Amino acid sequence: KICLGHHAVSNGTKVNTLTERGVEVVNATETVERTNIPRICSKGKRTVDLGQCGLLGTITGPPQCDQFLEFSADLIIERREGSDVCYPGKFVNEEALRQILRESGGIDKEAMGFTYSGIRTNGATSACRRSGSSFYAEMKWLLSNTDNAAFPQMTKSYKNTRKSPALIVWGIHHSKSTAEQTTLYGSGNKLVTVGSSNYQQSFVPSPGARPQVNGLSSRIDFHWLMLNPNDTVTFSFNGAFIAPDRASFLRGKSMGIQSGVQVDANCEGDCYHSGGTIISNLPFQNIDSRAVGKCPRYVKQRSLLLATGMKNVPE
Amino acid sequence: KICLGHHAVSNGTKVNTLTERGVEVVNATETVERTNIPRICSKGKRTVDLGQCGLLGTITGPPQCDQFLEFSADLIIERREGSDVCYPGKFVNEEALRQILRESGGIDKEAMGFTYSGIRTNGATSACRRSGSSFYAEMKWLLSNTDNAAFPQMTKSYKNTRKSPALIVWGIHHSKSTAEQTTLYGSGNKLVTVGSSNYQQSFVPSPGARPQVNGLSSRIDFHWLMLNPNDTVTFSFNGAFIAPDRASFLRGKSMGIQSGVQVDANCEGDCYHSGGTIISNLPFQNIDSRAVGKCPRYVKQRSLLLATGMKNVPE
Amino acid sequence: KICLGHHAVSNGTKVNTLTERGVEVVNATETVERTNIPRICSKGKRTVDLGQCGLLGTITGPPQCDQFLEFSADLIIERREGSDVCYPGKFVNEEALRQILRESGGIDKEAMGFTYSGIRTNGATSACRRSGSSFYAEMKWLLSNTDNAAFPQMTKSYKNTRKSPALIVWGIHHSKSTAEQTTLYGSGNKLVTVGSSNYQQSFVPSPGARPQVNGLSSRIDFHWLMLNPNDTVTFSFNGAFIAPDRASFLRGKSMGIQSGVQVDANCEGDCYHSGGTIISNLPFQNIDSRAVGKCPRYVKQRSLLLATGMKNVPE
Amino acid sequence: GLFGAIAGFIENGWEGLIDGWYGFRHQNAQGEGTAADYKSTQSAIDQITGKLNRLIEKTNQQFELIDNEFNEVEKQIGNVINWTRDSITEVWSYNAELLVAMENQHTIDLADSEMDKLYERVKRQLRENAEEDGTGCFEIFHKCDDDCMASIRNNTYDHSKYREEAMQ
Amino acid sequence: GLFGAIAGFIENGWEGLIDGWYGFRHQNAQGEGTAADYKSTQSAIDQITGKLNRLIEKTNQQFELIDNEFNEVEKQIGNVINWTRDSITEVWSYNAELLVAMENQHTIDLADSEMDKLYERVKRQLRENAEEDGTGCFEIFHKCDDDCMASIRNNTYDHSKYREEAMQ
Amino acid sequence: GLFGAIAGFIENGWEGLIDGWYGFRHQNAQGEGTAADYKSTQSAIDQITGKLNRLIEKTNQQFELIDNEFNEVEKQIGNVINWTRDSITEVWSYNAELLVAMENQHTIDLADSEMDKLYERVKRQLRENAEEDGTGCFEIFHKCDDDCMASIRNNTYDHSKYREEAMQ
Ligand SMILES: *[C@@H]1O[C@H](CO)[C@@H](O[C@@H]2O[C@H](CO)[C@@H](O[C@@H]3O[C@H](CO)[C@@H](O)[C@H](O)[C@@H]3O)[C@H](O)[C@H]2NC(C)=O)[C@H](O)[C@H]1NC(C)=O
Ligand SMILES: *[C@@H]1O[C@H](CO)[C@@H](O[C@@H]2O[C@H](CO)[C@@H](O[C@@H]3O[C@H](CO)[C@@H](O)[C@H](O)[C@@H]3O)[C@H](O)[C@H]2NC(C)=O)[C@H](O)[C@H]1NC(C)=O
Ligand SMILES: *[C@@H]1O[C@H](CO)[C@@H](O[C@@H]2O[C@H](CO)[C@@H](O[C@@H]3O[C@H](CO)[C@@H](O)[C@H](O)[C@@H]3O)[C@H](O)[C@H]2NC(C)=O)[C@H](O)[C@H]1NC(C)=O
Ligand SMILES: *[C@@H]1O[C@H](CO)[C@@H](O)[C@H](O)[C@H]1NC(C)=O
Ligand SMILES: *[C@@H]1O[C@H](CO)[C@@H](O)[C@H](O)[C@H]1NC(C)=O
Ligand SMILES: *[C@@H]1O[C@H](CO)[C@@H](O)[C@H](O)[C@H]1NC(C)=O
Ligand SMILES: *[C@@H]1O[C@H](CO)[C@@H](O)[C@H](O)[C@H]1NC(C)=O
Ligand SMILES: *[C@@H]1O[C@H](CO)[C@@H](O)[C@H](O)[C@H]1NC(C)=O
Ligand SMILES: *[C@@H]1O[C@H](CO)[C@@H](O)[C@H](O)[C@H]1NC(C)=O
Repeated sequence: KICLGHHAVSNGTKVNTLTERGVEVVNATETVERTNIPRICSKGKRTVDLGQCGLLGTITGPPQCDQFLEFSADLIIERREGSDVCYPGKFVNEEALRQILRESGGIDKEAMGFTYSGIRTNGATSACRRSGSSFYAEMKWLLSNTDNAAFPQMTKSYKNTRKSPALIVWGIHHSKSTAEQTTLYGSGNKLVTVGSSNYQQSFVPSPGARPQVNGLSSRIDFHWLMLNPNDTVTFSFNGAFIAPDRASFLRGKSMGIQSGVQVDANCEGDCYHSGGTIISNLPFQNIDSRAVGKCPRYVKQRSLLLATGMKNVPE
Repeated sequence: KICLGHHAVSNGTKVNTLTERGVEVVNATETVERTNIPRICSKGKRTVDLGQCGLLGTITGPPQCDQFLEFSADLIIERREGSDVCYPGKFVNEEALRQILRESGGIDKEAMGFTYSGIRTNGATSACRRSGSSFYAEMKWLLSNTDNAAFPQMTKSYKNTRKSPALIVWGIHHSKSTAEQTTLYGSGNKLVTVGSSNYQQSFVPSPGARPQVNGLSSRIDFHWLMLNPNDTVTFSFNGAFIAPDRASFLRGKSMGIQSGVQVDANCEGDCYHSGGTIISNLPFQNIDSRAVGKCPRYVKQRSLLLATGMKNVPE
Repeated sequence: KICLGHHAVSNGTKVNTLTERGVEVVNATETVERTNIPRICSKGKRTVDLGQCGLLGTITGPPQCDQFLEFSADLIIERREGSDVCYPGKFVNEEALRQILRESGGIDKEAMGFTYSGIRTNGATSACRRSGSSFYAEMKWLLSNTDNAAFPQMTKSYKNTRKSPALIVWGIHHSKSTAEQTTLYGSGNKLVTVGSSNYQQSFVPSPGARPQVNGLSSRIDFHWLMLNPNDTVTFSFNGAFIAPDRASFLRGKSMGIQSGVQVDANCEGDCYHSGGTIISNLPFQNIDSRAVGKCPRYVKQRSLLLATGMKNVPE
Repeated sequence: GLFGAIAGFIENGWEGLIDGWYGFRHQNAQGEGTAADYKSTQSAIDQITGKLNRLIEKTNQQFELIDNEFNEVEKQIGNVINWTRDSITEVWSYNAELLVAMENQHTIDLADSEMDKLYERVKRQLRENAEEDGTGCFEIFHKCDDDCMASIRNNTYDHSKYREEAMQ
Repeated sequence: GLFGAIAGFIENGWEGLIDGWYGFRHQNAQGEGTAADYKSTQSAIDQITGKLNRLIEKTNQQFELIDNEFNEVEKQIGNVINWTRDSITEVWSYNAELLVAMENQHTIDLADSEMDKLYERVKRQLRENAEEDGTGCFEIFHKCDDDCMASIRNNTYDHSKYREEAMQ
Repeated sequence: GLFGAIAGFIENGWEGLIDGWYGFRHQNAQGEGTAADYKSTQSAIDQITGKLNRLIEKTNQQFELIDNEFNEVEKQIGNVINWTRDSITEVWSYNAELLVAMENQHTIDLADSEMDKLYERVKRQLRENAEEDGTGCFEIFHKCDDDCMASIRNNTYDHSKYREEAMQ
């Protein structure tokens, strides 16, 4: 006599189908990745670990960013201990600027060529310490020559003679009081107008007490624009103005992540989250819905078993 | 002789398949929910029906919100007749603030401890009536002691000594004219600076005629920030400033809806829209694409019939 | 003897399935559209090709838009050479305003009825040339009667007596210097307050040097609001104010595209991109992910062949 | 269906078959009778019910308000939200349509399959004692009384017991 | 396919079969002939056409511009829009790929199924008068002239009429 | 499965079948033996591997950060982003669940199909020399030694060679 049959095993794997839940098959395989590598796998990639340098700091240059003023990178890592500032302050449209810098590939600095007469240009503070009182490396704190002297209305223009847009940053200084502002820049209302070809905006300083951060109750507002090739930016100001010394140009392309784990140049990855790297051939992941890079699609399920063998019918 | 066969009915149900439109099967069932319950089914849920109180009003306290100054809720219902204000005015970033309050679970108020000397603190208007002229219950309208007296530059600071962020609200008063503003706060330009640790912003009042709302051509601009634990907010102002009397702390979690239908504590639901509640075991709904809660997925089709029996082949 | 069989061909078409890549079938058909028509197929549709008129210009009326002050359209085409302005300047929330105008169906203008006394109303410039110096056709450049004369604080109100919202536009003029601004409007700080029922905002002009565009280092800031039926807008100003002469009302519905190709009234289409029209019965397209209208879904694949015949097994 | 039984070589269904999905209709000297087969019926029923249990599964994801019906949010962010919501609706309408169409094809095909499994089961019971007529019937080449029919229906029919007569 | 006819126990197709999808190729004393079966062919054709009619359905949803090709919108809202649009593209590319792959599997399998339905139909017509050779052919154990073949193709073949000879 | 072999008229699998997915278990005067059929096994294996190759395909689309874990972005744009991301997650969780369920149904059904193709293949080899017992076995009505069994397994069994004895 001759008989036809099929194989089976003592312990199969249960899977789900359209018509039944928990059908046992001879073998199955996982489609959802749960295994994380708790490092930033960066083998083969120009990596910049900003550490204590905040990403926006690379444009203005507080001391913690001196090593990063012209960085070049394929992968940019922000750290939780990063600070963008030394003299307290904050950027306008800060997140827009971060997203531009995360994908820039790094920055290339170039002097914009502003010269001054009739003012001081060496404003410094003990909050930006470089073996003494200093300031942002890419900026110039413009002052009256002497206390309460009038800050002359002045005009400074810069033409982007290069072929890619120029990142221009300036600052508005808000002293701790109306009285302190007059010693720095002279009395009266002070105004800074910014205009180019696709941008126009005015700024007036706002002196007043603020909570003391880094010993100071004053703050600097940092503003920026992208200046197109062959376009000109013109600054008209009469005080409380932190002038740009260099413009920034974007090098190419990169990606930025925010992580709390070490760099590992011995693993290779393309999908990152704050806890490390997702290295997987699987189409789905249940690790972090905010992972970035080239990633498996985040799904809410921890497991989706795909049958790789026939139904298991044991004896 | 012996014959095999299958069942049939006189009136089957037509469904669609991959290869054919309008195939008749013995039985089918609907997958798209169209039946609405025209009430807010709230059985089992701490519900707050704001009625004439606007959600933002619960922070500042116009008369219509006196009963809601420290509400607690799992479900918050805004009504079309709700008003956030008594003295005319509007919030900056109002929708951001509404979304925070809809999911807060309610608010817990606490005095911030500001004391004043050399000014009036009892500014009132007949637009905020409580058995006479009154004001926002959570605010203080700061004035010069007498007409045209100078409002002294003043500084008030508050430290969040609690463990969750503090919602701080203040107001900028724009009188109907430059002349009216000087009687309230003294002449000259007036400035209010707001600073904390992650926030910095200045405000100058703008007197002028506005259309008369509630009898007034003046308005109050309400501003807010969230103050982190152990962080400090400092107000520097010299007039036209509506000071906060209490800070708000979020209780937990909730959901907010906007409805025009009554509350029913005898039906249970988790998917709400302005016309009522969607209670359904079906995976899809064709009722309202803006439904919120735990909902069937909105689809454009009114009907998608799923076959639950074999093809119907009658005689 | 009798034999059963099936057909085959010498050259079949390879397709993909769930279990195999590159299976040969007797016939297959493409599901992804790659063929583009390099024209704006507009047969049957009231079309407005703005050409050198910028869409926002249709509200304020620089010379290039004189023919478009009350246009009516189902399809609105913006061109790369379009300009919204003559006297240099830019709109606040410009893109929000463009999206409103792209779907408006056109605009219907109506005089708002402002009358003036004690000022000039005929401000003109050689940048808005109509057989000489002119200005925006829908605006009025308000000036002091003579140089340095004080611009009187003034109030102008307009009630929307119609049944749909009124688009109100005004402008803030920033002269090239503080000195030029005083000749136009008199000395001192100048303020314009805008208030209605759901809007309140103040503006102060910012004189200063800006790069010269169209010969001018001055600029005009154009602002707008939508005024609800039976609601009133009130302007309080003392100079540097470009007043609206007419309000705009939206005609109905339309769609707006941005194109660089000619109009063809002999092809019919409903899916447009900058390079032309996608006319297809296919469910997917690989032409432009930013196509608008009624479109096939954009997909990254250039080809997805759907089997329309059996497996091809040749001899 | 794919298995060419239901609406295939079996000509139509039985409106008098009210106690099951599939069954036997017999004729012998004692007359005609019709009875339902429980096992095939319950297999089909169990599979359709499993499909239903999948489809009435609760979404446990909460979504909150991101715009405003009483006070419209700013136009640009509102246009972004409307476009996003309309794109998601596009996706879910497509998924619902495809899901139901695919599931209906498979339900119809699965019911077709259970009919064929029952037919072949009976065929294999009857061995060389019957011939198929092509309409879902087995011509029985031996006397088959009501008990004989009952044994076919409940799988106790011994083909050997009738083998001698039937071939003859 | 799932039914192991096409590209299965039937060895290959007929490039000379130009008037239908499936057919009969006969041999008798009068010679050989090939003719197409219309019913099976049209069943397969009708099913593939139904699939096509589903796929060429018009999306009646209008989408409007939410960014700007000439004057880029603000960076942050632009990054949100680009990400949303790229996510939707991810979803629709996945759906298109899956849809076509699934539909192609089912089309191939359905064509395989129609071949088997035709083969079994003929088998059931011929009853005990023929034997299958395993290649899609029925060895006929009686003289079957051109009219006899034609009656098999159009379902008028009476197995009884030849029963006596064929078993013999 | 849809083909009512595996977990169908074939009662259970063979845990001793360790060299293939499907096979033959014979009994004759020389004893019993079990061997695997390679062709059917590899067909099933090739089809499951093709499915796997589809599923381990790399997404070549890059997505970048649109919010901030260290410094939360503004609340409203953050609520729009969270809602968009949660909606996409809804869609991909649905797609993953549906994909695996559908693929598992088809994998089970395809394995069922290969078993039936092998059974019918053997049936067609054996012609009138055997009868099916209804459990996946063919009762052989002639002496079938180990070489005779081997010829059935590798398709060299000549039914004519035994035809005379077996019918007898
Ligand atoms: C985003 O889409 C919503 C719709 O889902 C738009 O809000 C809707 O706006 C329309 C007018 O454009 C309103 O239609 C009106 O309906 C009422 C009847 O209830 C009546 O006044 C008229 O029949 C009129 O057509 C509709 O009520 C309103 N719905 C909601 C839920 O807001 C909204 O405008 C879109 N967003 C943006 C920024 O445009
Ligand atoms: C969102 O995505 C769009 C693309 O879909 C980005 O706009 C695109 O920006 C790139 C540069 O980043 C432009 O590329 C350029 O193409 C032209 C050739 O036509 C030429 O100048 C160079 O080859 C250059 O690579 C592209 O034209 C442009 N396309 C569109 C439709 O705008 C946009 O930047 C992204 N949004 C944000 C906020 O970044
Ligand atoms: C959009 O969603 C994200 C979550 O995906 C929200 O950010 C998350 O905010 C929650 C609080 O609302 C944070 O939870 C906290 O987790 C830490 C443990 O790591 C601890 O402090 C507590 O357990 C607390 O629950 C969570 O860390 C944070 N995650 C991320 C990635 O930001 C965010 O608030 C949402 N957006 C908006 C605008 O609300
Ligand atoms: C079971 O499945 C996985 C994935 O297909 C495979 O790697 C593994 O080797 C398989 N094991 C057996 C015994 O088939
Ligand atoms: C910029 O100006 C120079 C003239 O000095 C010209 O040659 C160049 O092509 C211009 N580039 C662009 C992008 O306009
Ligand atoms: C028809 O289908 C629905 C849903 O499966 C069910 O509730 C109803 O009882 C069914 N009726 C019959 C007669 O099967
Ligand atoms: C806040 O400060 C107190 C010291 O008074 C400290 O004990 C507490 O841990 C601090 N909390 C945080 C969140 O920094
Ligand atoms: C092949 O398929 C396409 C689309 O179904 C059809 O238009 C064409 O006529 C077909 N050709 C043949 C020979 O079947
Ligand atoms: C506007 O006011 C008039 C009274 O003059 C009234 O008849 C009309 O109904 C009002 N319309 C709305 C929309 O309030």
